[PDB]
Amino acid sequence: CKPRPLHKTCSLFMRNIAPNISRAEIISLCKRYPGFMRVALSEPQPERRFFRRGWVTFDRSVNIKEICWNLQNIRLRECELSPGVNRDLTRRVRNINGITQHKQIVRNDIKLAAKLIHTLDDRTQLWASEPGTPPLPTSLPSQNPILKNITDYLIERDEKLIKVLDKLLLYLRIVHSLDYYNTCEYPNEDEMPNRCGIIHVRGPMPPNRISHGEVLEWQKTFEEKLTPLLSVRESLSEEEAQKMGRKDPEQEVEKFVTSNTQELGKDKWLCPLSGKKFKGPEFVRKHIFNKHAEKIEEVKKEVAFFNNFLTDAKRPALP
Amino acid sequence: VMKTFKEFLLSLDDSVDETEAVKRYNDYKLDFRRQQMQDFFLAHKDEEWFRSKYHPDEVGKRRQEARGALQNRLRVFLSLMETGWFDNLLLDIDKADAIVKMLDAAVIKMEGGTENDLRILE
Repeated sequence: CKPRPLHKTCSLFMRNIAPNISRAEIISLCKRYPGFMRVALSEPQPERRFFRRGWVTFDRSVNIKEICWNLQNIRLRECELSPGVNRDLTRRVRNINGITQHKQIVRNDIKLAAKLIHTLDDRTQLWASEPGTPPLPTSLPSQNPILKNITDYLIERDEKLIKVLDKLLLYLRIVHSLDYYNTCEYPNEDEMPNRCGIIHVRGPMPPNRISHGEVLEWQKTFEEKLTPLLSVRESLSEEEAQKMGRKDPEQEVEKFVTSNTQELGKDKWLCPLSGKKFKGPEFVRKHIFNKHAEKIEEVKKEVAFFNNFLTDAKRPALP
Repeated sequence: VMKTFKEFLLSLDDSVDETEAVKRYNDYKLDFRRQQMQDFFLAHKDEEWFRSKYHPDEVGKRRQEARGALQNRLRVFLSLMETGWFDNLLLDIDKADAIVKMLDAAVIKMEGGTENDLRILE
């Protein structure tokens, strides 16, 4: 059989994608061009009217210049895309300060990398034991085989110590898209053209003698940059939630039922949902919960949709 | 546009207290940012990015999509371990070409790449 270049992909880039334009609309537009793969969209930017930047990626065997020119001046909902041919990644393997290879920092970086994997595996539930069946309390997750016997190496330049560190960082970078040595995450990598693009690496051996003051300075600077990557989604206080006006679930359900139980005349009640006439106030109440059981729970979702927005501390808002 | 500290105090020119000036202004701040928050929700209600970030059904999908795609990258990593792509691989500039070959071998496997598909990297 013929072996394919799956690692290689040429791609477009889009500047202006309005927030009203759905992902499905951009996929539907780019599907008619053969050799289409996938569309990625950036986190919207509030300063630029919440417009998004896009990346349409293709199989390498395709005229990307023709696709760009053909797509040029096509406007989803009267909004110009303005596509361009996205460049290839050139400087793939970047580097940082050489001090990182020193044996005291290596021990410190194993501690931190192991702590990162422990956190990220638990948050994502990545090693779920039998994910189809429900989770019992006596069930445990499967162990990460990298994390087995790590603190043996910590306690009692070394090559065998670095091999343990590299398997931690290679895991972090390939699985969770965490570039360790740069102290940054590439969160939306799996949709972008370059699935696993940039990696950072330990530099060359320093020329001069490595000072112990400079060793402690690096380890201080490194951990201060890593702690932002372990950020919890900050929920506001329950006073602040009630002050800003968090909606109650069953109150809106009660407001929905009373609004859809209107009195036409004496002993004559009607609901706009079905349009069946009843002869009582709580006759229409029992009608809605039985017949329109899916509708009342759809209101509960719209309440949680408003509450989850309120709950977030750093909400999207106008600058 | 929001009112400054002076502009709000101009409205209540009658019983101008020292302590109660900051009380009614901070009550105005909370009720102003209440309506501004509410106006944002109604404006960006039906948009997909906002739906995706906060709506119960849509947030349930993206957790399921991401966790599925994240498992694909794990099975790639574990395949690279057992096949033997991390054997003689150190994270140094001296082995920069070896890292690029590995990352391409990873991305091949991510795209449903077979052991035959890896032969082109030689």
